[PDB]
Amino acid sequence: LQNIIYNPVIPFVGTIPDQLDPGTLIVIRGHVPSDADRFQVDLQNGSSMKPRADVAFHFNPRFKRAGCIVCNTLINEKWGREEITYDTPFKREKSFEIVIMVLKDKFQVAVNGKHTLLYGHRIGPEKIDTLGIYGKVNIHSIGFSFSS
Ligand SMILES: O=c1c2ccccc2c(-c2ccc(Br)cc2)nn1CO[C@@H]1C=CO[C@H](CO)[C@@H]1O
Ligand SMILES: [Cl-]
Repeated sequence: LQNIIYNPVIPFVGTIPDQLDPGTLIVIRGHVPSDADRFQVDLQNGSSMKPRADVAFHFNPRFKRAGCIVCNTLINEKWGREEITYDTPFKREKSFEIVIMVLKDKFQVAVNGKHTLLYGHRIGPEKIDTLGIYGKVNIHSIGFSFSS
C-alpha cells in the first residue's frame, strides 16, 4: 500500500500513478463530520472541469433519514441509472476505512472490514486515471495497492 496523500484539503483531486488493473486496492481512511449531508469518492477519466470529466465510479454516501449510498457513472456529463444501497455503514461523527477492490467486471467495496456493495463496470477501469473526493468529509489518507 502506497499512499499518494495524507490529510488532503477537500475537495481533493489527484492523479492515480498506475493503472487500476484487476486486483488493485484503493484504501481511503477518514471521518464524517457531525453536520454532513453527503460526500463522494469519484474515480474519473481526467480532471477536466469544463467539460466535466467522466466519472467511472461515483460512490456517494448520503446521511439524511436512514442514510444510503448512491452509486452511478457520469459519461459525457450525463448520469446513468442510480444503484442505491440502503444498508449503509456510514454515520455522522464516525470514522471509516473504505477499501475498493477492482475486479475484472466490478468494484467491490468494504467499509471497516465489512462488505458494503458491488458496482459493475460501465466505463472500462483502464480509463480511470484520477481520484476525486468532494463534499462534507475529513480524509486521513488515500493510497493504492497496485496489482502491477
Ligand atoms: O451534490 C453534489 C455536490 C455536493 C458537494 C460538493 C460537490 C458536489 C458535486 C460535484 C460537482 C462537480 C464535481 Br467535479 C464534483 C462534485 N455534485 N453534486 C451533485 O451530485 C449528483 C446529484 C444527484 O445524483 C447524482 C448521482 O446519480 C450525483 O450524486
Ligand atoms: Cl469480476
